[PDB]
Amino acid sequence: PPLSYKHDTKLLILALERLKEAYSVKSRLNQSQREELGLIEQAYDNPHEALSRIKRHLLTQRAFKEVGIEFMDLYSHLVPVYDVEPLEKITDAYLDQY
Amino acid sequence: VDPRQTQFGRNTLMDMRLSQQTVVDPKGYLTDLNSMIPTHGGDINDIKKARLLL
Amino acid sequence: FLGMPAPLGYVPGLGRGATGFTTRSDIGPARDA
Amino acid sequence: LPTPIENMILRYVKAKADWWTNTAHYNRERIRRGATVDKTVCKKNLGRL
Amino acid sequence: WDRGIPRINTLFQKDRHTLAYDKGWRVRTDFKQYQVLKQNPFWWTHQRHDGKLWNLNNYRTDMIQALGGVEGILEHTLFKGTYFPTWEGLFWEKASGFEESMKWKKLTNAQRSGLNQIPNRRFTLWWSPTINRANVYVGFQVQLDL
Amino acid sequence: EYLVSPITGEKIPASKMQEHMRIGLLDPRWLEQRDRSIREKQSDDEVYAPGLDIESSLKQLAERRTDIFGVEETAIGKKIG
Amino acid sequence: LRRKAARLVAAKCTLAARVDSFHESTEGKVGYELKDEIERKFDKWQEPPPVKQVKPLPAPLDGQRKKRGGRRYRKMKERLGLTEIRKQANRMSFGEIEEDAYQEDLGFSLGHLGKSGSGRVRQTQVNEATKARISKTLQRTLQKQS
Amino acid sequence: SERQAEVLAEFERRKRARQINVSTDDSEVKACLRALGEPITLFGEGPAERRERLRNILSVV
Amino acid sequence: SYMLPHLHNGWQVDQAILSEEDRVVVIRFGHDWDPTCMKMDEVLYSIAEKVKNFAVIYLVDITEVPDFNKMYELYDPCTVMFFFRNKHIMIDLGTGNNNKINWAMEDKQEMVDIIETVYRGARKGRGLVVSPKDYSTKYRY
Amino acid sequence: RSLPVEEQPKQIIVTRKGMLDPLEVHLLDFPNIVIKGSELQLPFQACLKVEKFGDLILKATEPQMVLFNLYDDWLKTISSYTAFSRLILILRALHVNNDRAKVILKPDKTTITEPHHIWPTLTDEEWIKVEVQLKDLILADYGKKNNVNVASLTQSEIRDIILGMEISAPSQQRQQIA
Amino acid sequence: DVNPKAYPLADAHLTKKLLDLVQQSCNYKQLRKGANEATKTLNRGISEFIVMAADAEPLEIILHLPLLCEDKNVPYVFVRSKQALGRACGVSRPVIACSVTIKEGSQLKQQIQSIQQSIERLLV
Amino acid sequence: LGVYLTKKEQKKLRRQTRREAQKELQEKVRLGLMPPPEPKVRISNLMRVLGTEAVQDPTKVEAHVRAQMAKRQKAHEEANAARKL
Amino acid sequence: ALIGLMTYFREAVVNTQELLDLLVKCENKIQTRIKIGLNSKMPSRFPPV
RNA sequence: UGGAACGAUACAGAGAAGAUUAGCAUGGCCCCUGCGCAAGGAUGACA
RNA sequence: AGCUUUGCGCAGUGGCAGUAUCGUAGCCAAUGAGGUCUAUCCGAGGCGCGAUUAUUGCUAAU
RNA sequence: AAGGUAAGUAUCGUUCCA
Repeated sequence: PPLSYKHDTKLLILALERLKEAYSVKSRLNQSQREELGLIEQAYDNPHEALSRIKRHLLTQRAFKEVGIEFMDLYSHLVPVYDVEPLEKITDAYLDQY
Repeated sequence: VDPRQTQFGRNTLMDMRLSQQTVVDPKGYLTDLNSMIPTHGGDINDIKKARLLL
Repeated sequence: FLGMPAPLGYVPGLGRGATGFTTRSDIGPARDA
Repeated sequence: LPTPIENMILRYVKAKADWWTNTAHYNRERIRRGATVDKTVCKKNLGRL
Repeated sequence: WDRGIPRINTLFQKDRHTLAYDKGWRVRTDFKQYQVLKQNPFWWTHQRHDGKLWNLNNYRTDMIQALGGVEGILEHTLFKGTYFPTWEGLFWEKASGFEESMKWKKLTNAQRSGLNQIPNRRFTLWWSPTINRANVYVGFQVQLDL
Repeated sequence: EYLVSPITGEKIPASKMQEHMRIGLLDPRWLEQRDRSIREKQSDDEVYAPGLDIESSLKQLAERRTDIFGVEETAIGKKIG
Repeated sequence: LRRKAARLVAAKCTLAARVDSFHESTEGKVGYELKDEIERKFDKWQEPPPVKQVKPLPAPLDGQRKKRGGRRYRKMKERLGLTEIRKQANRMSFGEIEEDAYQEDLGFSLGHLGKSGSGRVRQTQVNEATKARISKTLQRTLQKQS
Repeated sequence: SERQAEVLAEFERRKRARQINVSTDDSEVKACLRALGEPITLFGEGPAERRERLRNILSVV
Repeated sequence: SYMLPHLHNGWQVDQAILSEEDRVVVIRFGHDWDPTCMKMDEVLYSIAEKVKNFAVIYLVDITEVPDFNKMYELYDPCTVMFFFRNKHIMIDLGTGNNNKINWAMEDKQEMVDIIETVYRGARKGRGLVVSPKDYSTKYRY
Repeated sequence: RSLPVEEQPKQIIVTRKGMLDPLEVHLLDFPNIVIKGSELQLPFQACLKVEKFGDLILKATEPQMVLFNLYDDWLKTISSYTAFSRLILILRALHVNNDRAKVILKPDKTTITEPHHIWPTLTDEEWIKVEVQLKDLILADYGKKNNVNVASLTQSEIRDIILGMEISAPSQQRQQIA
Repeated sequence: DVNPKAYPLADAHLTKKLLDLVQQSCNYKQLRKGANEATKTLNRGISEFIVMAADAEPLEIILHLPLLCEDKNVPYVFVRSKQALGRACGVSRPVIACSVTIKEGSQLKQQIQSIQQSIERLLV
Repeated sequence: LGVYLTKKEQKKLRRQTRREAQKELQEKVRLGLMPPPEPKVRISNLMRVLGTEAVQDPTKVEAHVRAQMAKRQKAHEEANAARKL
Repeated sequence: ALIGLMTYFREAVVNTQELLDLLVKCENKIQTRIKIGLNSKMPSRFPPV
């Protein structure tokens, strides 16, 4: 993803909207949830700095924080649910969209 | 819809008031331009009342 | 207090003015009084 | 810890772990087969699994 | 209108431009199960990209028609006890101010467990003339003390 | 060797000035939390039984549950059989 | 602990190296002292955690307690106050079927928010006090990471 | 209706004693205590409250 | 089970009810060797420290103390009775019996829930409190 | 639409509830402008009863809009938050009655009032005295109308009277909740 | 005194000026505390002068600093107590070596030059 | 000679001095040697604090709050004058 | 949950009789849960209204 | 006369969930200003 | 004589944040605390525990 | 057969029982 990309913000907008879909239906928020929403809305407020951070993460970041795990039980098998660091979720989502 | 797009890809007002020892400060009556189709729209809730007003 | 023998003249229960209950007729023994 | 106390505690842990594994798998079998189980039973069984 | 698997109403959608740059959306919707705890019944589609593929306005119309209409349902309710002149011009307060304020306060789980069931009491009252009946709940009756 | 205390302006031994600065600025409200929780635990009453009571209760439980303890198995509530 | 141990062992290694460069303590007194310090730090790091008391749950609260009020309380009341868009969503009309919005999860109706039943003629403007905000320490992490 | 109050004396002695130099050395603490005659410590009287007692005692003399 | 304090004779349990004013006395009547009583005498273990502020737990063996069997109906294998300031606090469950919890449960949160509800309703000065959960079923499905 | 964007009002209060409805349509293009109704019977209908105010409109052959300034020079020496309070007290008093209000407003025989400003030119302490007099006049009128001694009216209901709050008890028999 | 292996060891007259300069460089963010950071500054060639303490019992842990200064032609001087040097540097812990670096247009240039001159005439 | 304690204990000692002064002042006020501190009020707080009492006599209330402001500023200015070299 | 599959499985539901029986059973379970939530003793009748 | 058990009317009955909400100042960060302390820089001056 | 730099004090005005402040006769720490980018480089506090209405007081109602 | 006891404060009657 180049520094000057025509669709650069469009992919960021889609990634932020997707990350916010998990909270689109919500009435009460935990601390980590509040911080996540803060991160998406800040990245919406300052798209250029957020995308520069994303490019730096994609170019020079190789050490990541531990990602939590739990399981949702379908009573037949167990589906693993992974929780990822809130800031890295934005970078991962933008990368996925691109 | 944009004809190049396929399945896979406001309240105007004639009046206008000019700003500026005498307490009386009368202002001129100015008539304005016309309003074209605006990109901003749909900032209305409870249509069944606003339509009745208009 | 804990770790003390019971008084000789103490009524084992109801001494605190407790009131028993009869949820049903079957449960418990006969009143016999 | 003394080695006899440690040996006994290891044996306790091994026995309770064997029972834990067997009970978790049996409860999972009950749930998948469609048997009638409690909500807290499901929560504890999911934790064990 | 409301026809075609990518519903025609999607063409007029506000974000139609940005959804043009949304590719592989169905795949990530399918994999959403591994990121969010609660399973999505509509994993196979996405309401933005092809619209909702079902309509319930006719279903609710026919349910109201079969249940007896506004008066045929309100006869079962406590509506006539409230004595509103007509059923128009009314709204439901889904949350009392006191309990919605309590929702955010520092509450021990005991109070919260007994607070989430407040909507279950106004429901019981609103259908009391039907639930509290002799035909149903057969058995003896007891009157309130006062 | 003598130094000057930055807080009191009095001659002090050079060897102590480190812990002198550590302790002469001892925060006054710290003293209560040092002397408050300890009093709470001093006046606190225990919740579980004394160890001898656990031992006695364990003996009494072993008296009944012969399906686990003892060598002569009997009923769940029976003393011996 | 290896990295934390690597730093300490390399520090004591250079402490012994500077001694050995000028050929002092050839019998290893400073080397033994440094090894003793390293081992003391090591078995202090590997020491098991101490006794931690399990504090009991707080007792249920009494009737009332006096509280302070000012700019902080005003901002708390602003953050947790019923925004007009929030309070308009709680009202849910009466006898007005609406198309089930948000296909993926029904039972999420906005009520009078954007409803032709009642409400203001103008759209309910969004508030700014309820805007999502990041923590101070997290913003500090953002500053350092950049 | 009389004053009958020396509590203001208690506040003034507290505020004077709070501005009284006390050595941070237990040795000095006990040396000064032996100079005046106070015991080294009371049953369960640690060092911080030893210094505090020293301060409270030299508040008078 | 064995960890919680035990009462040996009739006087001790009455004193334990009387020797407290600012908490709730939760007495587990029954037999600590019972499979039922041992099921919940470990739940009462796992929360004894947590509810120290507003609850104290004593255990009683009805065979050792055969003085309250007739008056309080001690014939179910396990019984739980709550006392406040020398007053038996009735609690309304989903079950017909509203004076005791005559079954051993499994979740350590619900018992603290019930104890805290009892304390809350006893500070007001009630005699019958209402449990949050309904025990007219087992929610199994 | 005439005023520049920084001078555009962010909040419009309205005295009469009927006016709440039309503004929202004529403010349909300004969603950020909050239009708030007033329960306060706020005395501005009496603002037109000032001699320098009515005279202009009682004789005018054609409609036009003119600007005024109800704060003559007070903001030179007093904050606006109390300038508005002084204005509202004066207007409540004038609504009560015009003549005695004028007599109070001219404590000095000179009472200099040039056409540059509107209200009489007095400095701070005469403003103190005239405001006290107007407060006494308003409470006296309220006491005469409602047959209650002024002293019994505590400061809260004094503020209610000044702003336009007064309540009655027509549903007095609906006390069965007690 | 305590350590014969003290070549530039200064007395209790210019030690006060040295500690004043250390504190001023602390206020200006113009020093690197610690033997390792002093050595790094000497290696980088930006160190102007380094001050160590003669209380570190294995003095040869810091006796490479005067040799490094001799290599780089950097003034170096000792003090009589590590605790005073550490506390003057702006940290509570005893420091046995600190360095003073460069700054463009520094307000401390005159005083640092004076300190360099004073030390350089004390070697003999 | 003396030693120069670091900025951490600078802040700590300043906090000790200020907390000491605050607690001494509060204890004296609880005794009653001085009146309880009247709430410091500004123009922005004029209607928040005294507004209900400020409606009756607005000019008197603004005169009082400006007098309080002038007293605070005068205390500051003459404190500087007393501390002037 | 019902429309999650019913709009997904549309025509197949007609031919899967066991699915229809399961749907009706689960709807009756929901109704029974609500009725038990109202009162412990299940009613003899209970209106669909 | 003791208490228990017991049968009556009489009284209350919201068996509702709630540490309720206003103001200021401290405390945290930052900026500005005055004043002092410790110092320290550049510079003005012909006769 | 002023100008001016920096630290520390006293106050004043104003802005901003209450998921954070505070304690450390607990421990370790420039003889290196702590290390994700960039590591022959970086390089100051960290940990554990306690207080808490996520600093603490009055006044004010109920 | 159940899962359907509101908890209380009063005088009055009775009866066993100490």
